[PDB]
Amino acid sequence: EYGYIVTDQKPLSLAAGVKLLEILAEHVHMSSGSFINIAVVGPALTFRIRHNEQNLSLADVTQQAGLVKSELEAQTGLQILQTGVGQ
Amino acid sequence: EYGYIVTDQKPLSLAAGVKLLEILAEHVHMSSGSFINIAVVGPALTFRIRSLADVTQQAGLVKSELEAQTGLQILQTGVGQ
Ligand SMILES: [Ca+2]
Repeated sequence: EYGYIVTDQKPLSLAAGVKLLEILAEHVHMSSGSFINIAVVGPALTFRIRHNEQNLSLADVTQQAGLVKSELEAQTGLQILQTGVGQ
Repeated sequence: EYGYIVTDQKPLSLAAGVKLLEILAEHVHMSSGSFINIAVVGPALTFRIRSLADVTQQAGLVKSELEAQTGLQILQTGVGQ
């Protein structure tokens, strides 16, 4: 399974993708280094989550991504169209 | 915002989409009639609730039961805007 954030930017740049991860990491009080298996695919950012001191799960962080979508958008200029978990 | 489940079905039948919701409702302990704004579009089921995060998390928790009971594969579960 992987977490994902779909944007309105196709192709999404890898640098922009990891800016989203930085903002998300700040919000959930995790190091952004705990986002692993990262790739951008089309308009989407995909990732997994490493064992972390917060015991944050993939489900936790993607839910939070949806919750703080406005902040992600405000700081990057992207629109966040979908957040979720895939296989 | 809306919830969605992307399946491997091309396209997903309305009957199968609602069967997913029926099973999901039982797991979250609400009436399936509380799922509203329902549509199937391509391989995806979309819906709202009369939280979305709660139900999509639940859909991950019981993904194997959803797949086994409906005969399809769940490729993505999430919330859209
Ligand atoms: Ca902190």
